[PDB]
Amino acid sequence: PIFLNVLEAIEPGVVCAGHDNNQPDSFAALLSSLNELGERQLVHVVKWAKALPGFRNLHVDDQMAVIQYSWMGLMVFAMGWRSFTNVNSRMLYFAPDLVFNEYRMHKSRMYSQCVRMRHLSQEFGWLQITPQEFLCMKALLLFSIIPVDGLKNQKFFDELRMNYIKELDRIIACKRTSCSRRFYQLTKLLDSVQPIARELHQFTFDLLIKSHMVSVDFPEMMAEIISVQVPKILSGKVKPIYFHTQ
Ligand SMILES: CC[C@]1(O)CC[C@H]2[C@@H]3CCC4=CC(=O)CCC4=C3C=C[C@@]21CC
Repeated sequence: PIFLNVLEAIEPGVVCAGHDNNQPDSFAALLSSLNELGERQLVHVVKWAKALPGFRNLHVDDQMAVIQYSWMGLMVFAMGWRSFTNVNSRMLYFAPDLVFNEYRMHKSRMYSQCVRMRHLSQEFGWLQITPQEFLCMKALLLFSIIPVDGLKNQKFFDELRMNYIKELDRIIACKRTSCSRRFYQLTKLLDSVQPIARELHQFTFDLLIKSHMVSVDFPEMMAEIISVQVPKILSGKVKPIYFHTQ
């Protein structure tokens, strides 16, 4: 299984937020630790993406673009998996040093968004998602959001996305109507990530705009992305690719 061998080999290790778990929880400190973790994760998502099979087939500009547009969804999806494996989805395992209990969901003022993320985490349990299905789904998620008017070289992208869908189907058939109900389940789960990412895009965008006054810090790399790429998505210029009607 050359494909799966590669996916495990390139999977990022643990990433820490650097949070002070000794301080009392507060809005500014929690959101500032999440933003720092987001910057750290982004660095890892780029190295991970660039090591994926066939990634260099994409035009150089298209490579960074798909990474910037899918960053949020990719973070949420992997965070949902970590929460599942580490705490059976009972809390949101953003990092070993930044685990959100219900009190933190509330103090971060991201309660409703955390509910949606924890629900996603529970679905890894309900559907009995295997670590290999998770790896394949997460790679495909990178190729699931594009400009309405297309990429610099859309044909290379369409071929790469087609191959990752086929690999997902393959890992399925290896042990299998059954396959079909399974492919249906996994594609529905992939789609469900998009609305969650859209809520988080709205939330981080609104926070960036008022960040001067709510004392929340945004590292340079993302503030760039949040003010330049995220608005393209929120204004409908860049849209997710759904398997099913929405
Ligand atoms: C105020 C936190 C916030 O801006 C809002 C939503 C946050 C997302 C939520 C999803 C996520 C999952 C992770 O495993 C790492 C960090 C991570 C974020 C960091 C900062 C963000 C996005 C850049």
